[PDB]
This record gives sequence, structure tokens and C-alpha cells, in this order.
Amino acid sequence: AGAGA
Amino acid sequence: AFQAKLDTFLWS
Amino acid sequence: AFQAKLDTFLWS
Amino acid sequence: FEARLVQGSILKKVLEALKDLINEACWDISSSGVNLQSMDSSHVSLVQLTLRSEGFDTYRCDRNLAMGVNLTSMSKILKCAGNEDIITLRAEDNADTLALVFEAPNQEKVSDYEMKLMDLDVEQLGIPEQEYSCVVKMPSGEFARICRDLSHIGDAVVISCAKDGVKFSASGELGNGNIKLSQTSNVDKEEEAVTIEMNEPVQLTFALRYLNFFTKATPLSSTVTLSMSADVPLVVEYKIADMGHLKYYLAPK
Amino acid sequence: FEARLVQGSILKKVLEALKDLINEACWDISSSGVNLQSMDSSHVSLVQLTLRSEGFDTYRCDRNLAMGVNLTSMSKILKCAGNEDIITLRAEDNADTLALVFEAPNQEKVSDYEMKLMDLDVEQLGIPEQEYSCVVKMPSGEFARICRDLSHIGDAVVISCAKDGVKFSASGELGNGNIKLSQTSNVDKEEEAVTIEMNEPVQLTFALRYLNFFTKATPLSSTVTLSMSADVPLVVEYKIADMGHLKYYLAP
Amino acid sequence: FEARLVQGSILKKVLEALKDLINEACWDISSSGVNLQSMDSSHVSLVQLTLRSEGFDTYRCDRNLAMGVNLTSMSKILKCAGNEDIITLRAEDNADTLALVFEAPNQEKVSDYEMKLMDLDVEQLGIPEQEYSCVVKMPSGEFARICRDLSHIGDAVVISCAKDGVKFSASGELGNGNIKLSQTSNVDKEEEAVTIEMNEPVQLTFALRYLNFFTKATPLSSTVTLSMSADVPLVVEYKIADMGHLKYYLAPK
Repeated sequence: AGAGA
Repeated sequence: AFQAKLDTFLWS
Repeated sequence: AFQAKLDTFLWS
Repeated sequence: FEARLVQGSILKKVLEALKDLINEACWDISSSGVNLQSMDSSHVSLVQLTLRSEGFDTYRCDRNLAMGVNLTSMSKILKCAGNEDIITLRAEDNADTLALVFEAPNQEKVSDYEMKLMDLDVEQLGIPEQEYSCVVKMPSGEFARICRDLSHIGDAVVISCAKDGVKFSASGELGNGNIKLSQTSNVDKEEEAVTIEMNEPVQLTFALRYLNFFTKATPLSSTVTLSMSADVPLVVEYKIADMGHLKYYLAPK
Repeated sequence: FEARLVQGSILKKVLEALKDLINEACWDISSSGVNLQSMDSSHVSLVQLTLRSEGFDTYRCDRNLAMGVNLTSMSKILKCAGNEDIITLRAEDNADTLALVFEAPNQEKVSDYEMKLMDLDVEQLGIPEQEYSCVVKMPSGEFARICRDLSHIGDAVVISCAKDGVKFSASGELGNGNIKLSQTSNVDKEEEAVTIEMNEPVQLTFALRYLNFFTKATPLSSTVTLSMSADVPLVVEYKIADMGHLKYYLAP
Repeated sequence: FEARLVQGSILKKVLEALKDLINEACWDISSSGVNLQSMDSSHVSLVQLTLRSEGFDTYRCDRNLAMGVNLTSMSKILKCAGNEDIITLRAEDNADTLALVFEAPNQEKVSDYEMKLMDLDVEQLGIPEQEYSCVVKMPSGEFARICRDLSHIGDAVVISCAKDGVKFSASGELGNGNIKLSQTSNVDKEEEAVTIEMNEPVQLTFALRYLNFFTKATPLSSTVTLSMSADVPLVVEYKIADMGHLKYYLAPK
């Protein structure tokens, strides 16, 4: 569940 | 001395 | 780089 | 069942006064109001809360109700309440959950918590109701300070009450300490008077730890009332301003 | 590189807002200003700090510069600064150190600290893009209070946002709690107002822990802006004076 | 023995400033007043407390006397004193305890505590009185803040005193820090001026931990005086109200 944005 | 419990004083 | 004791500075 | 209280902070205080001493209790709700009563785990103290239905800014109770409550959880929920929040208690009508509703004073924030209840088997109801040899009324803060202080000295306190004044003595491995409070007589003091009603002199011994638990009710009342007779439990009474009281019974030593 | 800020408190306040969430971050310095950007160790959240050069009372940057900084160290150093001190960062030449100069507003006291920098050769990113379905502006203290509160109830908050208002929900063992905020009729004050710019209603669950780390940015702004769309990370945004912003990105 | 002192806080603060630095000490009560003199367990620092007898509201002294006490016990007892209490100290006994009486100023509360004494052998080797190379007078709070702040950086502080100002330096794992205090060129009749009386410049190194023990006496005075000469112990000096002084001597590194 990485941010990335 | 003695640490009493309240059970002796409770009214059953 | 080390602590000195106070005793040597007291009046003896 | 539905009870509305504008001074929600009261409730907060109440639970801060109970949550550490008792973790579970049953709430008797009736047309007369709300009664709680529960001894602590060690059977040495007993807590009795009474809030008359007339004290709430709204009250409606259709059936006698007895809801098992975990006071820790309810404390957590009341911690999410604001100090000036208007707090309403809502019961479903069946035995399911207890709703707590916190209205921010300006109506634009509303919180609703629904707390799971417990199934506890209620009983007893009765400390035996005495006429006491000594009744001391004093400021609550003063009492709190006295217990706090003497807990530094010893684990137990000896309350020696005579007509002139009351004495609080403690002894330990530090030494000992006496705190003497003289009765305020013709000197005009009201809230901060020390007034002693004495029939016979008393000299009882109690565990300071429990008292230091009781003093957590200090924010509820500017005075505390101590009722004493020999060889019977002590009554530490806090008035919940205009709507009732919160009293602690403590078995002696 | 030399950057001086009369209102040192802000810098203090920023480090406090960052140091616990990200221990080690790389500062990107240019004549445009400072851009800090980092994920936490779990890579769930993303902190993006921007401080444009115009906000500083003096700003020099010969060459675009990248400093590996331990933020707990820098915070410990900034606690040594008074709340009203004039704070000057200086890194003239990569000396492998960052100098901090705290000046008493009445000039009789001056401190200078030197901080060992870290080697962080993998670099940035920086994508604050998007149009969002819901954009909520609210008091920062209120949001903080709410995250803290619902942390009691559960470890996850459900944000349900519609035209009328926004709902914050939590469910746990003891029970459940819902905190409703209605869009206030008129905006005013140093902000007690709740504003909702909505294209489409949304509803997203986030971890309360991380939010409780974000709310450490409360001292920076009276307001906080929550930007949400489905299948994109929430953006918790605090405006920093007129010189920039602190944005937290939290994947749902 | 018998000594009364109206503002209790002083005493409280005095014992707050000592108990964690020195565990037990001997109180030399003479007609001239009260003198404590004790090194910490490690003999790196020396506390010299003086409380002249005229600074007391009431002072009596039959015999010169040496009372060995546990400062931790005494501090724990003074916690039970109100900040505005009138504190009486009384030890005129042959079976020696120390009585501490706390009178709440204008109310009916009187506390009395008995504290068991100890036999400690007095010596007072004493520091030779000299005129120092540098004397730095500054606000106490500032000194406290500096020692605390530099303890964040390193374990030892280098004090560089010249004519213009004084510098406090430290270095450790994080890196280093220098804090410069110029001599104050400011108006105000308040006590935040930094004044330096220098005969010759000094640069000396001291253990920050001990200084962080010293700074606990900050509540006692608005200023602190630092006295320095090459290769001799630092003197950190706080005025105790206006009735005496508290001196810390710290062997250099």
C-alpha cells in the first residue's frame, strides 16, 4: 500500500 | 492491624 | 580529556 | 431511555473518578434517575453514584434498566467529548448498546459513539446506613493534598477526630507526619470552612492508596464530607452539584 | 548556499512536524528554494515539503545542492534555538556539514551549530499532481483533536465526504464512533470554518497512526486541507506562511 | 533549634537543588546561621550552602550542632509543604529527630513531621578564597538553557571567557555547537544583563552533567555568577533569596 502519488 | 473487606458490613 | 577530583583543591 | 445534560463535563469527571477504581459496573436506570454501585476488586472499597433524573436538562426512562458497563471503555469515549459539550445518553430500549452523543456548543460538530454493553449480574445494593460519631466537612482540594502528602510518609493513615479538630497521622521509614485541621467556628467561611459534627471521639485507620483513588472525584465538588464511626467503613462524599452525589465507602484497618 | 529566516519558529515547527515521521531526508536546494521529500520506513506515507526562496529574507544558492540530513538530529539542534531567534542555514561548499546560526533578536546572544550530513545518492521525485473529487478545508486543531479522539475507538478512520458535510468514523472492540462536521454557513475567524469543494462524494479508510503523525504539523497552520479521490492517496496539506507548504500523502 | 522561615518555597527549592546531587549531608547550625558543606559521592563537585541567622523570621541556637540528614527524605517531606507555608525547623532533642512544621499562612492547617537523623562526621576541608581571572554574571534561566542545550550536543562544555564576551562550546556525534554571549549593552533595570569582569582570559572544560545538576537551583535566583581561573574549580553561585547563598564548585576536566 505504497503512496506513490 | 486488619484490612477488612466490606462484605461483613454489606447488608445481605 | 578526563575528570579531575576536587579533593586536591580543598584546604588540607 | 434518554438523558440530556448541558454540562457534559460533569459526566467526564464522574468517569475519571471511577475508571481506575472500578473497571466494570452495572448502571441502574429508573424514572428516579441513575444509580451505580460497585465494590472494587479487593472488596475493601465500594462506590455509590446517584444522579437524580431531575438533575438532567432532559430525562426519559420507560423501563427499569440495568446495563453492564466497562468504565474503561466509557472513559475512553468520554475523553472524545469536549469540556463544554452537551452530552446525551441514549438507550436502544432493548438490551444492546449504549449511545453517547456529544454536541459541540455551537451545533456544527456532532459526535455519536455507540458502546457495547456487558451482561453483568447485579446484586446487594446495601451498605448498612449509620448515624455517625463524627462528620467532618472540608475543602476537597485540601483532602486530596492531605492524602497525597501522607502517602509520602506511610501507607496507612490514622484519622483522630475530637471536638476541637481532626488529625491525620502517618508513619513510615522516613519518620512520621501529623496534619491537624482546626474547626472553623464563628469565623465566616462557607465553601472553605472546616466544620466538625462530633458525637463521640473517633480514631480510625485506613489505607492511603484507596483514599488517593477517592480524591480523583475532587473536580466534581469543592467540598468533601467524611463520615466516621468506629469499626465501620468510612464514607467519603462528593456532591455532584445540584443533581446528586458520589460516595466512597472504605473498610477500616 | 545561505538561507536566513527571521521567523525561526517556523523552521523549528517544521522539523517537529517531520522528525518523528521521517528520521532521514534529503534536502534539495536551488534558487527556487528548498524541496524536501521522503517516504517513511514502511513506505505507506509520503512527506513533501516546499519552501520557496522568496519567503526567506536572504537566499543564496550557487549550485543545485543535495543534503542528506538526519531530521531528529536537526530537530535536536533546533530545540537549542529560541522561539524568536533569527535562524540562518549555511552550507557554503559541500563541507559535509550543515551550519545553523541562531541569533537572539537583540543580538547579545548568537549560537552556531554544525551538523554532519549523510550520504544519500538515490534522489527525489516530486509529483503533487491531480484534480480531486473532494477537497476539505478545516481547522487544523479540530482535525488533530479528531484523529487523536478516534485513535481511542479504533486504528482506522473512515472519511465519508458529501455535499452537506464530512463524517469521520471508527470502529473497535468497545464500540464505534462517528464525528460529523457540517459545512459552516459562512466562513470567518482565524478559521473555525469547514469548506467542501466537491465534484463527487467519496469514502475512504486510512490508518489513524499516520494521521496522528501528520497532525504534528498543526502548529504551522490554522487550517488543514484534505484532498481525496478514490484510488489515490489522501493529501493532508498545511500552508506554511507565504513561503510554502507541507503535504502528507497517505495511501488508503 | 529553633528556626522559622515564612516563605516555604525557598526551602523546598533549596532541597530540590541538592537532593539529586548529594544524598546525605551535615547541617552545621551555629548562632550565625546554617551552613551546609558537602561534596557529591564522586568528589567532583562541592556544595556550600549558607543561610545567615538574621535572614530567618525566628532563629534560636542553644548549642552549636551538626545534624546529619538524608536530603532525599527531607525533600520528600518538604513536598508535603505548601509553597506559601511558614516552615519551622526544630531540633532540640537528645534522642535526635528533626521536626519540620508547616503552618499554612492564614488558615487552620498545621502540619508537623518528624524525621530521623543520622550521624555523619563533619570535616569542611573548604576551598581557599581567591580573586578569579574571570567573573561572569548572567540571568540564571539563560545559564540553565545553555547547559541543557549543549547537553544535547556533547558531554563536556568548553568555556572561553575573554574581555568582550564568553563562549560555550561542545562537540559530539551530531557535530558541534558554539553559544556566544556578548557583554550586554542594554537598558532595563531587570536582571538579564550579562556582565563580565575579566583580569585575564580563561579557557576551561567542565562536565555538563554536573552543571545540569547545578542549574536546578535556577528557581532560587534571577542571576548566576560564574567564577573562573586556569586549572582551578569553577564556582557557580546562586543567591538564596537575600538571606544567603548556594555555591557549587566543579573540578575542571
